Amino acid sequence: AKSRTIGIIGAPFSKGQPRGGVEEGPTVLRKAGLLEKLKEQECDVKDYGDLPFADIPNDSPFQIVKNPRSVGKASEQLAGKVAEVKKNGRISLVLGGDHSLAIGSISGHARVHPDLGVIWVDAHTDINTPLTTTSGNLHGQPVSFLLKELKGKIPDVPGFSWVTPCISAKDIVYIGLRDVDPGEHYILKTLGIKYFSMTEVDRLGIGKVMEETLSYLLGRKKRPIHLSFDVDGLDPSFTPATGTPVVGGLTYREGLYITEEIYKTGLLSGLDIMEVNPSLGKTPEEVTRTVNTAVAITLACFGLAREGNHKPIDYLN
Amino acid sequence: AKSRTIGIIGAPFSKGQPRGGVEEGPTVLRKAGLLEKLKEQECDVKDYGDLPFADIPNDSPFQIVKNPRSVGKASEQLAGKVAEVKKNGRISLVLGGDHSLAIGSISGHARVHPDLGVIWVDAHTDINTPLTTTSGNLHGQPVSFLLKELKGKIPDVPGFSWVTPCISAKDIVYIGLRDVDPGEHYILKTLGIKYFSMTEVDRLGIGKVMEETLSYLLGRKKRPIHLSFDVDGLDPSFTPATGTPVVGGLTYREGLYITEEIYKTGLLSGLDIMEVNPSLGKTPEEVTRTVNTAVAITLACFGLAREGNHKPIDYLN
Amino acid sequence: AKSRTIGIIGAPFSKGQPRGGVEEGPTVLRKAGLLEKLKEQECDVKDYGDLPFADIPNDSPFQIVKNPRSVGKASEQLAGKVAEVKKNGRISLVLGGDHSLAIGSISGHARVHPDLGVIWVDAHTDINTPLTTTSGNLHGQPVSFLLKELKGKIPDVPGFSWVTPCISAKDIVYIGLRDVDPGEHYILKTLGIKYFSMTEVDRLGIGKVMEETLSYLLGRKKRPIHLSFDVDGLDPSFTPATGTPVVGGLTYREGLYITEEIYKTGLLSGLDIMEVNPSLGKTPEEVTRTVNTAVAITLACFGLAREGNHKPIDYLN
Ligand SMILES: O=C(O)C1(CN2C[C@H](CN3CCC(CCS(=O)(=O)c4ccc(F)cc4)CC3)[C@@H](c3cccc(F)c3)C2)CCCC1
Ligand SMILES: O=C(O)C1(CN2C[C@H](CN3CCC(CCS(=O)(=O)c4ccc(F)cc4)CC3)[C@@H](c3cccc(F)c3)C2)CCCC1
Ligand SMILES: O=C(O)C1(CN2C[C@H](CN3CCC(CCS(=O)(=O)c4ccc(F)cc4)CC3)[C@@H](c3cccc(F)c3)C2)CCCC1
Ligand SMILES: [Mn+2]
Ligand SMILES: [Mn+2]
Ligand SMILES: [Mn+2]
Ligand SMILES: [Mn+2]
Ligand SMILES: [Mn+2]
Ligand SMILES: [Mn+2]
Repeated sequence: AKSRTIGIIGAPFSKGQPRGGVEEGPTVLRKAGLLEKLKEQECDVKDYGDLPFADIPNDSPFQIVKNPRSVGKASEQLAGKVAEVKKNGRISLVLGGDHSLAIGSISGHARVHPDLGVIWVDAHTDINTPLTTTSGNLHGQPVSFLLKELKGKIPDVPGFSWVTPCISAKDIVYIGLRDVDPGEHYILKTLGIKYFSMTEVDRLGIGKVMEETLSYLLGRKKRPIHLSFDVDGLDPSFTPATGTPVVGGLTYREGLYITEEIYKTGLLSGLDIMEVNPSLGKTPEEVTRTVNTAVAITLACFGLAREGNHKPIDYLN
Repeated sequence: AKSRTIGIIGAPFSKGQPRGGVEEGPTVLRKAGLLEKLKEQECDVKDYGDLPFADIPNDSPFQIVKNPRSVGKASEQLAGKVAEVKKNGRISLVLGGDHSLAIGSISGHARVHPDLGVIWVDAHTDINTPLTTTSGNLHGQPVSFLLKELKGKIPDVPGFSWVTPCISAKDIVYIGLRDVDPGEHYILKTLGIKYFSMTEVDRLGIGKVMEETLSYLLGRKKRPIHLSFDVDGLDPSFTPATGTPVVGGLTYREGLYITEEIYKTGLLSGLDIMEVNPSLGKTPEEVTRTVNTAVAITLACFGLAREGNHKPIDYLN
Repeated sequence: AKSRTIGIIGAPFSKGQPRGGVEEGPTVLRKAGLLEKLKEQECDVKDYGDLPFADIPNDSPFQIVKNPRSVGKASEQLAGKVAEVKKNGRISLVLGGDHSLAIGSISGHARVHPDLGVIWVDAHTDINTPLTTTSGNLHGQPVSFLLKELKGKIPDVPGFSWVTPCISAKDIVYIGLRDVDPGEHYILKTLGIKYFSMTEVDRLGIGKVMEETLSYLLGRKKRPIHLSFDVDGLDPSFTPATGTPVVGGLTYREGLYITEEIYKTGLLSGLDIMEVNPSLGKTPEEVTRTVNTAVAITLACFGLAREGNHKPIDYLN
């Protein structure tokens, strides 16, 4: 099946944020048995390995924006890799690494399918511009670089001249929001982006959130879907080993519902599994808990259903 | 009152599964004061005691199916006892013991009430046949022995000759499914059984789940309800002292919501409280958490309401 | 804005209940940065300080009712301070303290705004009379002293002659009930008070619960809202440092949802944050979790939103 044909890209990159260890995300996700578990689920899985992100020593800040040439290059190289996987007729599965890699993931995916819709699962909007940012971390800015409506608001940042905005504000849905910067909230409301913060999930229930998200993106016409999943989207009781955890997040069941509903569309075309940082567990079990939840979210993206699964064979004879 | 008139049956049996200690379930539920608490809730309680299960020597497996004669005999004795309690106009309350016992519990109940409707609360379907099973554990096959649609599809297993299928595929509703084998999923779809897996619970909310469940079974006219409750139906954060725990289960709130709604119909006729394993707590608190939850569940089946309860007197006088 | 104009009142009182330490509630809430966080959120914060509760020796019990004179005087003092805060055009914010103080807080609020409607967030109804109580603790009786319908059912208790019932049975909505005494349940049902016990919250979801509460209180016409928040309304996994924790409570997310919806009406006029007991946390982390949750609850009442907030300036300019 097209929805079960995968191209794995490891992107061990941490310089979009300050905490070391997120670069081990591809390693810990593979060691958890992701490839084997995917193959046991009737998936055709090709592993493109981990991208080498050669050191860029001498990468001074652009204003408060840290490591820009390193972040820019990593995303530029990932865009080329994602485009190759997309050309090979596979669902690009990016194992991060920090969320700044979404710049490259979505840009690369958009080169092959320019009509893609984005579902962004995260505690954060990640829509700061290099000028609205207060943390100066590029993993909090990927969405600003990608939006057509923000053209003329993105300054000339070293390492990013290759970027052209590919998604319109109307082609993205956020799910999970609970830690939005003032500057980010201004952008979000002014651009009229469709979002379901934790308030909307509490109000509507995840059932209605998915119904509305999939109608908003696919109601006009069936188009490819890019799911960009930041593990901090789930509550820290499920994915504690992450850089910026925020209280009162999506439950384990809610994360599974999102991905089960996205799978069922048969339109998943690109997936990012980001922000798993195995050096940030408070204990060894918090790390295994984080990686297992990330694996479980991923398997549901490729067909694993809680109601059960069977092959097209007669089990009674 | 009929809905508060009970016959307690201890069923200290474990040989339907490989983990020892589930036979101690009737002991710890009794120790927690289940009987006294029910009597304090205006219930008429008659205790039929704990069934003696004789150790069957040379109980050789049937193909990969472990302990067949032991599981078949325990269910045979339990069917006779449930039928006796049912004949005395009481709600049979089986304290397990592993879920293979539901063969005896439901068969016995159907001998007095053949028009009964089953509600199965569990992470599992337990509908494997001796031929579709992969674990070979009989606590994962009771539904197959009971279904009229699977007559001719169940082999002649030693100890099960007394079994007569007593329920149709249309007479059962599952709630809480999240760990269903491919053969079980195939049976579940091909027979068109009604189920609310964790996916349906997330989509609908337990309110709509219970509305639809009760309308599906009762819509035609009032009929007896058999609730077969496996504590692993609830999330391991509420019932960790169980043999087969599965992540992402029904919350403590949802478990209470199911049972409070069933009580309200006034049609509860048979109840199974299964799979409590006090030797499977990682800490003594995990055992008490499990036992207290299983008691709360049972109390709600017989009238205990979170909004409160009052004796029919004037409290303001 | 008026919905962001606050009058802080500390109420270090514990004699409404038998567990020491709840008088330290205004201290830890202050130490947590409450005032500073409200100011950061564009709030006009005036601190009216901590009320002085003078010791009353030889305060013999009325029948089984403990410390009556102490409770009576504390509420009497609070009523005058809340009435003063209300006349100065500010939302009253009472930092508790045990819930008996609600007598004082609501009576004082009603002196300036008689048409007020109450939303009572708690696991308990706190509607026992001095005659129906079984514990003898006045923190479980505030609602009965405030109700016009129970006028004639409240005996003459030492310290309470100043009390005039200011609310009808129709002007109050309960949210979170799950430990109601038989006497309270009789009161709740006979007076026909509107309530959302955990059962109703499970049935409908917090979204519908809030739509239902507000339509019931504000339907007829716009009126001032008094939110009396007992931290034990939320589950003990979120607010463990409380005197009367009850399992299966409101989630952290439901807590925030209730308060975000109350803020949006723009009609909040009185608030009580009660039963924070920093001496009851099993660990230092259990105290900080209860405190941080209580602080988060308070900020949402004054406009802190999970989708984000921004100032009326152009962030892109
Ligand atoms: O642009 C970005 O970088 C992002 C947006 N961030 C938001 C952050 C503000 N935000 C306030 C609330 C805080 C409390 C969260 S909590 O859930 O109460 C908690 C507390 C302690 C704990 F151990 C665990 C959890 C968490 C931090 C803010 C920032 C962070 C750091 C320097 C700074 F000047 C500005 C910008 C997008 C990409 C990542 C972050
Ligand atoms: O028929 C049966 O026996 C039943 C059905 N199936 C289920 C089981 C497959 N099933 C996958 C998911 C596993 C749980 C994953 S987890 O939730 O992440 C987890 C992990 C570790 C932990 F400590 C706690 C929780 C539990 C195992 C399958 C089986 C079990 C054993 C031998 C075997 F060859 C085949 C049988 C019906 C009655 C009971 C079981
Ligand atoms: O009026 C009042 O004072 C209030 C009403 N209370 C109710 C209390 C009965 N109530 C039953 C359910 C119990 C089980 C709760 S549990 O979640 O299972 C639990 C168990 C153990 C644990 F460590 C923590 C939590 C907790 C106690 C009852 C009482 C308390 C004390 C003497 C007495 F004779 C009668 C009156 C209103 C204001 C506060 C209390
Ligand atoms: Mn994030
Ligand atoms: Mn992110
Ligand atoms: Mn079972
Ligand atoms: Mn089970
Ligand atoms: Mn209270
Ligand atoms: Mn309370």
